[PDB]
Amino acid sequence: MSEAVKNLVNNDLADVMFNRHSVRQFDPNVKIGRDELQKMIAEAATAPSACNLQSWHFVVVDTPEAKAKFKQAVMKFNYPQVDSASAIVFIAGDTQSHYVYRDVWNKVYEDGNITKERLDQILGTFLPLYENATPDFLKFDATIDCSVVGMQLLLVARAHGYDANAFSGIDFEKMIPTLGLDPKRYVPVMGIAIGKAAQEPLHTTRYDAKTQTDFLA
Amino acid sequence: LVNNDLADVMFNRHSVRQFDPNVKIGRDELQKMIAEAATAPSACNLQSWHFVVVDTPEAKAKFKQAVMKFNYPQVDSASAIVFIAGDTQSHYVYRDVWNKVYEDGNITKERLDQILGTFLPLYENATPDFLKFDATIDCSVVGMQLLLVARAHGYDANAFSGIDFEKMIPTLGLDPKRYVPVMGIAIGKAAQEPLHTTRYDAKTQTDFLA
Ligand SMILES: Cc1cc2nc3c(=O)[nH]c(=O)nc-3n(C[C@H](O)[C@H](O)[C@H](O)COP(=O)(O)O)c2cc1C
Ligand SMILES: Cc1cc2nc3c(=O)[nH]c(=O)nc-3n(C[C@H](O)[C@H](O)[C@H](O)COP(=O)(O)O)c2cc1C
Ligand SMILES: CCCCCCCCC(=O)CCCCCCCCC(=O)O
Ligand SMILES: CCCCCCCCC(=O)CCCCCCCCC(=O)O
Ligand SMILES: [Cl-]
Ligand SMILES: [Cl-]
Ligand SMILES: [Cl-]
Ligand SMILES: [Cl-]
Ligand SMILES: [Cl-]
Repeated sequence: MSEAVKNLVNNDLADVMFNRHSVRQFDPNVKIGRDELQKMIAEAATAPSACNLQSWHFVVVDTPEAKAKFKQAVMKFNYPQVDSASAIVFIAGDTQSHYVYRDVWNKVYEDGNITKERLDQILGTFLPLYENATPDFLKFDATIDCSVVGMQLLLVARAHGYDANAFSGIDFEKMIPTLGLDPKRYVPVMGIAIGKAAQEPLHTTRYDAKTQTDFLA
Repeated sequence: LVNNDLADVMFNRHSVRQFDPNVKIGRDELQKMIAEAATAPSACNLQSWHFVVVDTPEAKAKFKQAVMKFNYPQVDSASAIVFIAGDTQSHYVYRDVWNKVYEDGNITKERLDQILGTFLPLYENATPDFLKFDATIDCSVVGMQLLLVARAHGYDANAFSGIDFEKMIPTLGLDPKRYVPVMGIAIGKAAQEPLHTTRYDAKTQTDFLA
């Protein structure tokens, strides 16, 4: 069908966004390949981010063993989503994303896409704020980036014909180590559970019973 | 919707900072765009966002007192700016709103009790910082949807947080014990190439004297 290859099988914006609902029970018989998961994550990461630092990090949970480990830091209220989802994409904030600030915006200049003067405005203005920032503010900054990419991922999920639930009902003191992520670096934000919505039970047919009946003579 | 192509809207979205200052957006349409954006999810459906629409020279002058000067091109040229602040008292109606979902027949009493017993204590016993974090997340997802809604409507937009975080909420006239500032959404039509005007054929305006 046409709207793929825009690679979006539901490319109707109004339907995708305005008929979006949190789905918490998915069809456990449908699995999403990791290649399509990577595709959806890349599509979501077209999202904006402060100073284009893209301060998000994704951890994909899609095996029974990964789920059992993941659930250690997830509130039991949210076990239905985790158990039934094809995959959970957990989003953590990168509070060291500004370490590459100067190099990154220099690359834009070296590519001839901004003037030297423009580059100097960008470096002069925002880099010192990142460099002198408190932990709380870096966490705040990273949390915003993670939320806008999470929002896009919820839409991307539907554009691929799936559905999804965003959730932050987690153990915030345990999630980062549970994911094996650098606690110095990463802050937990939200999980995105993804899969096919749980459907209505199949209504089966019957042969006409006259076919399976004899009257004895 | 002018542009209902999701791939185009989302994947061809760019931050636009220089808008056409002759183009204005009616407050009626601004309201419709905000409503469309607030279809966004929010934790416990508390919808902990608050919008302050800035669209007059007087309002812009007030607003800029808490905006970094780097972001003046956006604020000055935009048709409107929608600033999004987080409501850290959003959980005050927690019990009431989720009771209502129960009374209207859409959750079981057992389900309501699970919901109330699990998350309501977390909000009521939350640190200021946790309520701030919670409302920031809500504010950011509706902010992301508003960026997309602007393009669906044929406009363009820029999200920005280069502001004075201490001055902004009182600059908006909001209660700083209740509201936390998150980001602005400048909305407008992107600047377009200058008009290439025509000329009369100059022979029409020329005489050769006899
Ligand atoms: C930050 C955030 C955290 C959320 N956490 C949970 C969660 O822990 N468990 C859950 O079942 N739903 C969670 N949700 C889903 C919301 O309850 C849901 O978005 C809201 O009730 C509105 O319903 P809708 O998404 O279907 O429009 C979360 C949503 C957001 C934005
Ligand atoms: C949280 C946040 C704050 C931002 N603040 C500003 C800002 O203060 N000034 C500005 O010009 N752009 C701001 N931006 C826009 C980013 O610089 C832009 O998203 C990024 O460079 C990626 O470019 P794109 O939006 O064109 O995809 C902000 C974006 C985000 C997500
Ligand atoms: C410590 C962080 C404080 C708030 C940060 C807000 C983000 C600031 C930005 O994203 C502005 C980055 C500059 C964008 C690049 C300029 C565009 C180039 C051009 O249009 O000529
Ligand atoms: C860990 C501390 C913060 C957690 C807050 C996360 C928000 C929690 C939620 O949004 C869940 C609210 C209840 C939703 C219930 C929806 C109806 C359930 C059903 O379909 O039966
Ligand atoms: Cl098609
Ligand atoms: Cl695949
Ligand atoms: Cl628990
Ligand atoms: Cl410098
Ligand atoms: Cl300044």
